[PDB]
Amino acid sequence: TYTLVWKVWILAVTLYYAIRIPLTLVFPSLFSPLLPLDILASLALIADIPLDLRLPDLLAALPLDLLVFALHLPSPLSLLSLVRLLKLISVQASATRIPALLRLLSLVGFILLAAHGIACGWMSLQPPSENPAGTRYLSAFYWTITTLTTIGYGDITPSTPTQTVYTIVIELLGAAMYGLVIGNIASLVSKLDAAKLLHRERVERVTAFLSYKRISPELQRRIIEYFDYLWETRRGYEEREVLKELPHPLRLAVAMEIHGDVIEKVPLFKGAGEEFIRDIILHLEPVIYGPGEYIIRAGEMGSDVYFINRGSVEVLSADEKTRYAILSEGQFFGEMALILRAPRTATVRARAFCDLYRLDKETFDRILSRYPEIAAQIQELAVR
Amino acid sequence: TYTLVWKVWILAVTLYYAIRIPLTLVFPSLFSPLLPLDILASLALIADIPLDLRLPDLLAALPLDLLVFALHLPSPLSLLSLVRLLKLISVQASATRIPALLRLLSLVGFILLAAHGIACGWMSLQPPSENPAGTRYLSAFYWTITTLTTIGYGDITPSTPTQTVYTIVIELLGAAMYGLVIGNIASLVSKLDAAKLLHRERVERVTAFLSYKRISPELQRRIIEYFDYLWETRRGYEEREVLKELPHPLRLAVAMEIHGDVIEKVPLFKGAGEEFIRDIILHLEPVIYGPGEYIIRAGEMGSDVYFINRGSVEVLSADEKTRYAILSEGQFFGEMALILRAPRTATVRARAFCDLYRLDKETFDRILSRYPEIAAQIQELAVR
Amino acid sequence: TYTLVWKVWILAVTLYYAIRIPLTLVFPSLFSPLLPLDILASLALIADIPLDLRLPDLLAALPLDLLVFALHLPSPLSLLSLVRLLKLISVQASATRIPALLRLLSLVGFILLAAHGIACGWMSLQPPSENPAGTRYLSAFYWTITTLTTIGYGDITPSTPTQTVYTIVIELLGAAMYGLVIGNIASLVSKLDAAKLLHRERVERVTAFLSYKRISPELQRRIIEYFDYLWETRRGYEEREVLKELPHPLRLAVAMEIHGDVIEKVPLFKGAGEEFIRDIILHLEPVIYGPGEYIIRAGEMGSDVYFINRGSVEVLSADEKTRYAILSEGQFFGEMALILRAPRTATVRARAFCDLYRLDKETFDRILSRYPEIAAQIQELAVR
Amino acid sequence: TYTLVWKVWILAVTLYYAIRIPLTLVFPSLFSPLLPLDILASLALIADIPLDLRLPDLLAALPLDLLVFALHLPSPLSLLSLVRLLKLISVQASATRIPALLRLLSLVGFILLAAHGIACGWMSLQPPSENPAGTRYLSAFYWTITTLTTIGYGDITPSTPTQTVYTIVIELLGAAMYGLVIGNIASLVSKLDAAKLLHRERVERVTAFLSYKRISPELQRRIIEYFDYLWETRRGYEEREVLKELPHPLRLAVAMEIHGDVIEKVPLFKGAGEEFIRDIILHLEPVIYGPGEYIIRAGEMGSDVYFINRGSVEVLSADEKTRYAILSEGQFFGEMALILRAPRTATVRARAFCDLYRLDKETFDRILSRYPEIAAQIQELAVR
Ligand SMILES: Nc1ncnc2c1ncn2[C@@H]1O[C@@H]2COP(=O)(O)O[C@H]2[C@H]1O
Ligand SMILES: Nc1ncnc2c1ncn2[C@@H]1O[C@@H]2COP(=O)(O)O[C@H]2[C@H]1O
Ligand SMILES: Nc1ncnc2c1ncn2[C@@H]1O[C@@H]2COP(=O)(O)O[C@H]2[C@H]1O
Ligand SMILES: Nc1ncnc2c1ncn2[C@@H]1O[C@@H]2COP(=O)(O)O[C@H]2[C@H]1O
Repeated sequence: TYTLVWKVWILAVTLYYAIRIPLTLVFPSLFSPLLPLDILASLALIADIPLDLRLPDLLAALPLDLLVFALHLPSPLSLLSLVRLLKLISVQASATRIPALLRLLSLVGFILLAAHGIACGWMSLQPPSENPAGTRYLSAFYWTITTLTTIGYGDITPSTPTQTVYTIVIELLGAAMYGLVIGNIASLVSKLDAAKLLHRERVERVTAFLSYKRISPELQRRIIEYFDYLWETRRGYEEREVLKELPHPLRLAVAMEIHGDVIEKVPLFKGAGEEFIRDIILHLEPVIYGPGEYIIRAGEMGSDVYFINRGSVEVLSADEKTRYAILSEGQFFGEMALILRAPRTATVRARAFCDLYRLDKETFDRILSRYPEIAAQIQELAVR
Repeated sequence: TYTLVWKVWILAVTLYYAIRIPLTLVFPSLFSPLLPLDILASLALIADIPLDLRLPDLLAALPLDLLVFALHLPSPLSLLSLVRLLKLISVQASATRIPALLRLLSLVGFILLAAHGIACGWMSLQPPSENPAGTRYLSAFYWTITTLTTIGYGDITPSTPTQTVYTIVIELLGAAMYGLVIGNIASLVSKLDAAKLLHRERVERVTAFLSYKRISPELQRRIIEYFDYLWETRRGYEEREVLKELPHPLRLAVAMEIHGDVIEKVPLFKGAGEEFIRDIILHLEPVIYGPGEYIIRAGEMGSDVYFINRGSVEVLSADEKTRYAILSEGQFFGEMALILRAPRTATVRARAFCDLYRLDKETFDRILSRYPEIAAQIQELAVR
Repeated sequence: TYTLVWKVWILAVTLYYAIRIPLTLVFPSLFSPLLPLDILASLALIADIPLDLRLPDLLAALPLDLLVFALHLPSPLSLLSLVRLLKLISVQASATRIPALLRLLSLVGFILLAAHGIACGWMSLQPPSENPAGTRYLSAFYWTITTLTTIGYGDITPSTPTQTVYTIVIELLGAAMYGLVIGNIASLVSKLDAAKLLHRERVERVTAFLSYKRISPELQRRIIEYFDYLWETRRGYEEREVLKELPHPLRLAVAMEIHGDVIEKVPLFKGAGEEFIRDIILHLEPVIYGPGEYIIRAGEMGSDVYFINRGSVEVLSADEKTRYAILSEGQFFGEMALILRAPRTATVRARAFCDLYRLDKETFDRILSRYPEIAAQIQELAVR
Repeated sequence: TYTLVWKVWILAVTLYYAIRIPLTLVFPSLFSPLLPLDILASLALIADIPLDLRLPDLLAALPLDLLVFALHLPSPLSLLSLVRLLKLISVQASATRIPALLRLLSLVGFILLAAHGIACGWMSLQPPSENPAGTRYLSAFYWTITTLTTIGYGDITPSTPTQTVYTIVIELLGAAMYGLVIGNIASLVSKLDAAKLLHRERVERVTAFLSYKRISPELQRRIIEYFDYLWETRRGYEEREVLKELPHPLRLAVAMEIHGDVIEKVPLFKGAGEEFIRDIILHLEPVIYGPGEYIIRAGEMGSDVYFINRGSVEVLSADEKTRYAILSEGQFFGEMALILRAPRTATVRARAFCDLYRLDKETFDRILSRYPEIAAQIQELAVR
């Protein structure tokens, strides 16, 4: 769009004023050559009220400048020129509508602008000396960053009672600002990148107690390695415990957008209409299995239907001998447990860290009854 | 009322003593013209015990003043005059019975009062010099705020062993107070305005993981925009997960007070007695639907009765053609699913971010059986 | 007992050594008159190993003293005399087996002892001057508390390269200790008195959102006043949500100890055996009702039996007229709903913030069937 | 393995460069005798790219050294020699793949290396003086640790405008680093050893409220002593509330590995196949009972089967007289409640803090029906 360029340009204009207006307060030698750059900035700043898509904007937009330094408006009553900086609140509020920027750019940039302003103010109540403005500005900012950040050298100290009063309030405000921002950043880096901080402690607690006990090396592996698979394939995250709070039509939408891998590639899941993909993809619950891991033994009960998405798993006999075959992508098994109401003849292991989807049984038999075509689709692969 | 004026006036009196009594300790030149303002303050402070609707009040109310400085009661035994400031505990406790004031006014104001008192105390053990009291007070407060806030210039340093002992304990206590208050405020601004801090992180976690995955732009919208609707219409808040802990008669009262919009404007909900509004307004569960969002397809099961409060939704045929009509405020639909025990003929979308109330079915059929009049009221709109 | 006196006396002995041994290192003028007080302390410290009801105790108990300063054991090899202070670990561990003391006395006392020790150490590598030991000790502790607490005056600075090396490590260690303890206390006062901090925020969140909405003044009261009743009678606390984690025999024991008020004062609950008081006092669930609050209307269903412990409640007719009677302490009602299987004729309000116990119905009818005597006890008051 | 030695040697090489390269920048007198030790380090650093099991490694591996100081490559363009230290990111990332090291060695070691580097840099923009390099290095590091750790002596101050500019940015960066690391460590020690910190507060809350009430001394004991048994035998930990998040095959594996004590030592649990130990060891729920604690009275209902692992419990009559016998390790009781469908004749107490396993009943009767052999194994001990 084009309006973001307008926001960044008005931001630049407000920074221009925040750097220049205190300098013009201290140095009346300015504002004489800058009048074109001042009138353009003033017209830009006054041409912003009606763009809604208001007190600070109205207070800053009144043309108090071009008069403060022209009519020369003596110093005790010229301190009302600072009301032009109240656009800081508006721009900080709008900076959210554009932890990297909430408490980072709104804090260190504010600290720098405030430091510049207060160094210029501390420059103002000094006796008129004979030194270059640049080196005096560096010295003033040096003293300012010394007392604002709580260092305390003391090579520059107040001498007049009015400067001693000013240094009381600047000491208080600066050590408040320093402590505030530093404590905020310290409490925020303990929240920054909250995925590695929360998840790694999730691993720490479990690991800690299982290593308080003693566990075999071939079970020490696959524990830290299941956390590694959940750290690399899933990046420290289970899914369902975080997706309850998202609404029911929103679990429908997010789940049909995300679980696009399992559906419309196996002949069961392609061409299966639409009331499935809303009804069952929320019930589509994934699990992860490691290498050489058993699920069923010979003839157990409650053997739900196993939908393999990717990965190859061998099927063998009840014993280790007489290799049957390989089952791989694009197919499924596990179905003649409930449709045939019969005990089972199957043995399963896994080659590697395989992903397999495990859905419940009562909803399965509830929904297959409402659909002759796809229960028949199950049925030919059941019978042949 | 009038008693709050009495609390603020006694607060002013205690501040008056906290500022003045150390000054009279250091400067015996006072207390001579202030005797009217001292007797009125003393009578006001002693006329507060019986107003219950007690150790600090009794200890402060004893007339030790008007004698400490009259009989002149030499300095080592005059330090018991400080027992009059123990009303600080009482006023700080009562300040709750009147995070903007719990750890803000009880901390910075306490810091300022303590700073004044300890600067006056540090003034006390100085050699008698020849300087104005005002500039010496500013210098003493300057050194105090220098060492209390941990800056460390060093232009003013102790010289006598007794002053070196006093500066040990004031250094310890001041750096304790500084660290305490600054760490408290730093940990409190991470709790201050806890709605934007908690909710924005609620958005952050979800957004973070859904953007760790990749989601379509027309589904990137309505996610952040559902959070925007929950941030502007609801201000970052779901309702039921926070209202369990409120008691059952209190969910009755709060819910009948709050959900006054849905009831007594549709002819179902007006004139419907009272045992409804207690029985069902807790079961009145709201949901939000975005533009162009489906709910039902053609003839599904379990189509509960839809109560639309505000907003207009179109009804069309099973296909996109042959526009039926507009359904809008003041009415309802969704009813012939359970009363007629029949499949459905309806298609629904939404124009915008519409609010719709979704209540359960088993309680509905439980309560409609106990009420002939209002099930009949449902029935004419069902039949005609 | 007597052994706690022994622990406090050995604690005093360890403090005696921690204060005195560095002084004897710096000042060899000591240890000459203190030999009785040294031999008694040594015999007390060596007579502590066998009292189990061990490395630091054994390392401290070896008689290296009485030889370090007698044979004079030149200074570079005399630094092993500090191994006697390792009883600090043992006493800090035992201080739990005796937030007011876990991170308070183990931190500020440790800071003070460490400060004393390191000030004496900084005294050790100084050129031999001619000043009183007291004022030099105050000056050394002054510099120490200046650099340990990060103040930085600079009136005392290192001059020799070895003192510059020592001040590097003491600066590092002292600013580590200062930051550690101050951040710990700042994070602990945000946990200190965790009942007012957790509960008041519990009130804050609810109050905040109900005042984000608008609620009537006669419902603004009884909300904050129900929190006041839960803050004064219960002190910010519900009961059952915290007593699940306590085990089942332990809910039996704690509940029969605590709920001694409701039982054995009404004729139902006295003389009722024992298998009740274990079976039902966990199911004894309390609720609180405010003034003038309705529960039932005329003839509703599911009117469980109401056990009033204390407080008087009026019973009136279905309308406001024809006052029936007062029901008060020592009795109960609510019973002919389930035993007679009949609709109800009752109206109830409450005079004030009354406490009433509400138990479930299925367990009630399960247990009354196993007990003829007490269901009969219910029965006469039901029938007469 | 051998590759960890390679990582520690390359770590030593990177530390060698981080200490030496700034010194060679400041002191061109080096690099002349070190050429063998420089060529070996360079060949080691360039022989690390292909060992995957990449921008910093490639940028550091380019042979910019051996030319920077040979061709003498004048000072303003020689600052690109610092790009060799970017292996810090790689080694800090790999330090996790090898709270004692996450935010401890990555922070204090980084602080020390940064301090050395910035002290050498501050040495660089000094006028050429005539002092030994060692004492000047100590003085520079002294000033650096003074301003980096926010102490502020002031014996060494900048004089040139360029040094004043450098001290502005080093003051800012150093007080940022100091505050960051110290606040991080302060917030981490409140998380460090999170077992004693979390559990002791678990004890604190309960103890606090039960001591807000008043509880008998023989019930004050066994409360703190049940927490002591859970603190010494279990180390502040219940089991099931933390093992839900571990997956179902993983509760199978972890539970069969951990609960190896109860199984295969009583004749019930040995030789019982395998589908038990997966089916019931997750349902194997442990409880702890203290001395002299009742469970059943005479003839109650729902007396599940009691599996005693270790400890001896007496059985007596319904009254205190006529001692029956001792029941001890290797056996079980509690079985004729459900198999015989009969009321009970038993009384039980406990000698000490005994561990007993309590499993549910519906799964027990569900699984015993599928197993004739082991229900018969139950049956002979039931009948004889
Ligand atoms: N001849 C065969 N060789 C290998 N696998 C088979 C064979 N016949 C059937 N199967 C699969 O083995 C599975 C075991 O029973 P299921 O119900 O899981 O579904 C079964 C089929 O998918
Ligand atoms: N002729 C019509 N045109 C538009 N809407 C209708 C018409 N007749 C009924 N409806 C509504 O359409 C809804 C679809 O079925 P419901 O049970 O939800 O309730 C129905 C009625 O409220
Ligand atoms: N004559 C009466 N006057 C006042 N209260 C009564 C009278 N008779 C019965 N009650 C009580 O009124 C209660 C209303 O029905 P309950 O089942 O709650 O138990 C009833 C009795 O305890
Ligand atoms: N003669 C006996 N002396 C002691 N204990 C017995 C005797 N006979 C049975 N028991 C045990 O007492 C227990 C009480 O009933 P249970 O069903 O718990 O299982 C019973 C047996 O294990």
